[PDB]
Amino acid sequence: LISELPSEEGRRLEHFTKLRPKRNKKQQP
Amino acid sequence: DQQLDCALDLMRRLPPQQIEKNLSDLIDLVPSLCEDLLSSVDQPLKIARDKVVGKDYLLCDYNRDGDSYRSPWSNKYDPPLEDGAMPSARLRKLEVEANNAFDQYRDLYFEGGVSSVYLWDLDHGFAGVILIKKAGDGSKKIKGCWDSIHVVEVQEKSSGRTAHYKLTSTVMLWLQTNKTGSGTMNLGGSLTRQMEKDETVSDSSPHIANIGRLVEDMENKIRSTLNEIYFGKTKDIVNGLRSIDAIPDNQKYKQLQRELSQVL
Amino acid sequence: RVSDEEKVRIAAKFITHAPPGEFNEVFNDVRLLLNNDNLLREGAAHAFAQYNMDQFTPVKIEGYDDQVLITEHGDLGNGRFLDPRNKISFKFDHLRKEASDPQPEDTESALKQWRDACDSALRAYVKDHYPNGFCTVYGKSIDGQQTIIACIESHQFQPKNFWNGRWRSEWKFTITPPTAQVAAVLKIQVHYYEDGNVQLVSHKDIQDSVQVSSDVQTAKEFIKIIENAENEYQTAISENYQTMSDTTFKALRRQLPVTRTKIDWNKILS
Repeated sequence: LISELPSEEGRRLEHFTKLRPKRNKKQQP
Repeated sequence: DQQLDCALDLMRRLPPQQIEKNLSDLIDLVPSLCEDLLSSVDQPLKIARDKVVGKDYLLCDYNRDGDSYRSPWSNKYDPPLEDGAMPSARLRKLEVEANNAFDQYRDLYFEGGVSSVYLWDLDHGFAGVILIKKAGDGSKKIKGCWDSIHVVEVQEKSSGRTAHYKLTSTVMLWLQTNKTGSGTMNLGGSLTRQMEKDETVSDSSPHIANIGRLVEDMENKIRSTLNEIYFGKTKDIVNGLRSIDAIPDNQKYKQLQRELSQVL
Repeated sequence: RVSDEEKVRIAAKFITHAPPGEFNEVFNDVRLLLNNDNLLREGAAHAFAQYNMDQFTPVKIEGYDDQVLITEHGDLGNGRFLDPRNKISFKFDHLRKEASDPQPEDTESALKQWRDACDSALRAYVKDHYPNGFCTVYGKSIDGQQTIIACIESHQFQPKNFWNGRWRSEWKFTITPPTAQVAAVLKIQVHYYEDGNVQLVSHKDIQDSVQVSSDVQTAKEFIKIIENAENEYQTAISENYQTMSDTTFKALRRQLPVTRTKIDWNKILS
């Protein structure tokens, strides 16, 4: 009560879409 | 920013067949992450219709402002918008060219479908998104779809004549049938890759040419790995779950060899 | 700006949909995002259990070989599940996949004999066709009718290689001599996620009727029906993979343009 469960993938999964160019909107969604 | 990493990790695990509905929920679950998720989670591309020039265009986050989208054909927002993010008249001209260029590219490799290219201004250079959607025919028994999302970054050096290109490409591939033999079968999802290159910027080899070659290479290289993963790997996995021919005492026994070995 | 009762519903939905052998990873993601271990433990307790019964999770019980499946057909309330082969009850923690408290249990000897002859012949079939297969056969009454439920599970987990896969069969035989009604569902799921997210989801419903005899003689015939139905399914899958590959994929994007060569970009630009 409770727990933080054990994954065994070793490496974090890396997200390539983070390092893409950002673009400034004139209003938010 | 550890929050975002979780959301993106989740999105790589939840079934891509429900990408759109899941993202909708994920944002509701963590509304602060919205702006970020919307720009970093890829979704199956939708087609809208520019009523002014009578042509279709593709929709992603990079041509959205608020709840409106910018048509690359008429350079206007729909539904109409007060003050929407536009490209500088210099860039718009390059955009309109990049659209014509990639339109041909599309025809050359896809023999149909829709393409759209959106450029926007950065700090020491600019960025672009190249979108291509092609659907397979309802003549054959299997529904199919291909979504291309190429996001390029251009960092111009102070000289001109040389620039650095960052390319992040995602292809989403969707296949599906209700052939009574196999009930329903949906094989879908996407792969992403990165290229990073410096190249000469001349008159005989401008920006669009440089971006194009990069895209072409990546798309050819992905088309390959797609075929190999979709119809090679995932199938082999299936075949490793169950065997039609009764399992031969050799693998049964090679398997005991290794099972016993794994003693804590 | 969405109600806390809704937020947990979404969190629960996400957990139930975790790809095979990636429950933990999805759970951790969901937890950190919801940010409310109090909401989680209440409105999502239902989800943890549902997922395991849904996925036919195999579990080792101490001192017993071999494993038993967590299905809805072994659910006894409490937090206890039935192992019809060993005729024992046991406790289960849905979060940490732990089987504690082996407890001798009494089976309704109404079907016991039919069940054993199936459980027996299916064991042999599973052994023959599922490299890492487990199965559990139940015998229980549904609407006054004697039913035999055969469940098969097979998985291959390779998180280090960013792919996981699982097969699940559920065969129901409602037995009303001299006939039996066959009803089945066959499920496949494969997840590949090295530099992407690609998944195969497939299921097939199967429905059939057969004439019965002695328990041993028709247990053997049941297995033959299972074998035939599943082979056809796996074949159909492989055949569809073929078609997808060399027909509909080829029709989406060409490998090179009709000029059999890469694009001349100068021509494109003028």
